[PDB]
Amino acid sequence: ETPTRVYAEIDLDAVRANVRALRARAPRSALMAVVKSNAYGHGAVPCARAAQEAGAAWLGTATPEEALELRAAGIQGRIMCWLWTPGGPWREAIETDIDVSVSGMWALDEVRAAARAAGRTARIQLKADTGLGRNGCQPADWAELVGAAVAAQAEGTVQVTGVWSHFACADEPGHPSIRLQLDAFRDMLAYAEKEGVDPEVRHIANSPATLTLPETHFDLVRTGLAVYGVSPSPELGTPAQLGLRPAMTLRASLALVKTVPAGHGVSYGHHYVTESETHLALVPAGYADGIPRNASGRGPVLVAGKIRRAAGRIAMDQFVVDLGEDLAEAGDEAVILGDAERGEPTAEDWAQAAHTIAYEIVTRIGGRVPRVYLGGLEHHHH
Amino acid sequence: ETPTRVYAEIDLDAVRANVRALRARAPRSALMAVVKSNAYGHGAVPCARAAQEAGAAWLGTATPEEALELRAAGIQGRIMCWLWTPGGPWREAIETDIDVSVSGMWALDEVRAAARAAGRTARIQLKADTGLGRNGCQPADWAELVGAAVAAQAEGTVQVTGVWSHFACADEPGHPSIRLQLDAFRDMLAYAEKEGVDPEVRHIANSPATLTLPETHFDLVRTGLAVYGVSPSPELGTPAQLGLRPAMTLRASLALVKTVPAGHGVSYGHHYVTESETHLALVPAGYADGIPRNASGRGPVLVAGKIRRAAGRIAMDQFVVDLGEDLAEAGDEAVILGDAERGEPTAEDWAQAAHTIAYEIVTRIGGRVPRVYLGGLEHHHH
Ligand SMILES: *Cc1c(COP(=O)(O)O)cnc(C)c1O
Ligand SMILES: *Cc1c(COP(=O)(O)O)cnc(C)c1O
Repeated sequence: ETPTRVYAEIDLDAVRANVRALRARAPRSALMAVVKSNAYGHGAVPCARAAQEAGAAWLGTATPEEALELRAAGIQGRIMCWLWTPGGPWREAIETDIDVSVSGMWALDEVRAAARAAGRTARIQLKADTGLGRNGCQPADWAELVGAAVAAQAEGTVQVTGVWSHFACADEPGHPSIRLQLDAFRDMLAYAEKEGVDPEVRHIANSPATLTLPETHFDLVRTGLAVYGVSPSPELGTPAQLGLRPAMTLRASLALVKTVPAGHGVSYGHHYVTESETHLALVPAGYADGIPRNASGRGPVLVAGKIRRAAGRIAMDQFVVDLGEDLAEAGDEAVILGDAERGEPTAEDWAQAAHTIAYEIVTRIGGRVPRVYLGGLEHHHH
Repeated sequence: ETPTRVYAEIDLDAVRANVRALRARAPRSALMAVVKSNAYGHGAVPCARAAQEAGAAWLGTATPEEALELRAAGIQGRIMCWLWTPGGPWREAIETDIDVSVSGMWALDEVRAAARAAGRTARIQLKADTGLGRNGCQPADWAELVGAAVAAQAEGTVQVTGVWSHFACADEPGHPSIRLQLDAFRDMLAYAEKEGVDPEVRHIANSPATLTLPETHFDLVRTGLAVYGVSPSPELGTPAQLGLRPAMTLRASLALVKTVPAGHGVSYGHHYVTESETHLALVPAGYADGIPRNASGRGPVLVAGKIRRAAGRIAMDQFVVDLGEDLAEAGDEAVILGDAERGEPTAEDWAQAAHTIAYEIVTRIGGRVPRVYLGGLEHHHH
């Protein structure tokens, strides 16, 4: 009933509260909850269901499989996926009524042929590369793509339901690239409208833009991270300041507590040495579980009413902590990350420790780690 | 039938060849194939089956669940797990005939009580903390533990089948700690034997020790990493020099190829800027898939017959590469890691790029990534 090694407790109520907090931030726009990568490590279906119930009108995933998984779980409503490769399940996605993004001619031709076999009109969204340089259509190819799209629409094969883009530095407030991208978007959106595209939705904002630039809202805001109670960056503030509540709490049970003499080496490479006769504790969770190895010696953990730092190298499935004089016993609970409001270490605390960003921390929590759900409605977790 | 985004191809024949290569390294000792953490990211059951067939007499996992999963898949033979927490499935493991490690009195008492309910004798192995400072019994507590064990044996509740330890710096050839640990092991092993313990197996070596110190072989060698064709460290040499063959090859299909002008920013933070009008390619695999974000700008990838470096920041599910003048098209295959013998980038190549160790690279490949099996016997993959 309760994992005895390490587990992730997901508060579905924090999720519902967050999308409401976020919906109030962009009152004029609709909210798309991005649940890609297993809902950033929190569990795709349960979180998708919870977000929807709290007001999310759109669901967004990266791959078709992720979107199809949502459908197979009986989730209804608008869903969109944008990461496609030649040969993907165009037919299956069209038949399940999922909005697919198009960034190249190759994509448009595969969806057109698939809409035929399916015998239905595919809802496509044109992505413009306004400067990120990742996916999307470059300005110099936009004209051609927009034309091919309105033509495919005429043939009744597809129907352009949206025009969108994505920011590269929205998490860095006041970055010059932000404005440059927004203008490029406006100008590219305009050209599409004049040439014949009448989209249902116009969107470009992610979590950081949604929280900072209301001029980026438009018809839809694509919020991923903020929905799970984690702030895109310390620059924007803490989840507390943003009015967000962390949904994930990673817990582990101590596997051992013992006394060691001064001068004793701890873990691989012996990068840590006891300063005196002290009590060492073994946390049974390592990098294969999602604890970044790069956080060796820095990672914060709450054990015996005090924050402890990872003693030495973090291993594949465990790492040790120095309890100093304090005492604890095997089976005692240790909190690796949770709510700063409860005096626990947080996702950002670990991002700093591992020299990375909070995004990677929560998302990289291993499948080996069981998830336990609280809050939301009973049928949300299944 | 074939993943169109990103997938891991596991050569089961490389696995069989490796355990044979390794068995020849320690002719006098028995080989335990460590398949913990989903066989270091290669797939626990298929790899466990293959290794066994090639000569592995023992199977080793960290958690009871991992070991129980092996049993539930019909795998027969000796299995051992060492990472336990109070409340674990002692009974279930005893009933499935799995050797459990004991490092504290608390563990001994839980197994004794469980052997009663089970109505059988539990095969336990005493772990000595010879200097690693992780799990195991500290020298100052050894006497007491050994006594409690021989007493529990008398009561017919348990049966000490082994005495073992683990190295902290065996991957660093000529490290002083290695010898110090080996001597501590010999002396601790002796005391156990005199006091009444007659073990089936005596072991302390991991992959690096097995390949370097034949005096650490004893009755059993616990080889994990080397079994998958990856070398514990560049110091020990390359898989080629060690006579090992890499079992994993990570492949991805290009999702887009487009032309961008000079001075264009690429990915989040705009940490990369095109030097000239060039061709950018989008690799649909990111850190949520196991591509370390810390390898941003350094990660090697084979595309269009040439090694390319990750252009800018690596995202959650994708990253871009600069093809310069070369040309490729969506759907073209890119190799992220494979066999250095085939001119492909390797696990170590990525460890360097991400400032980590090859161990973390293969093990952290996401569950989102499908595994495809080749070689071995047809029933191996199921
Ligand atoms: C992941 C993603 C989002 C959501 O970003 P957050 O910063 O997590 O809110 C939005 N749009 C696209 C294209 C994405 O890939
Ligand atoms: C993982 C592990 C091994 C195997 O180590 P490799 O270096 O991968 O061969 C051996 N013993 C213990 C206790 C382990 O945890």
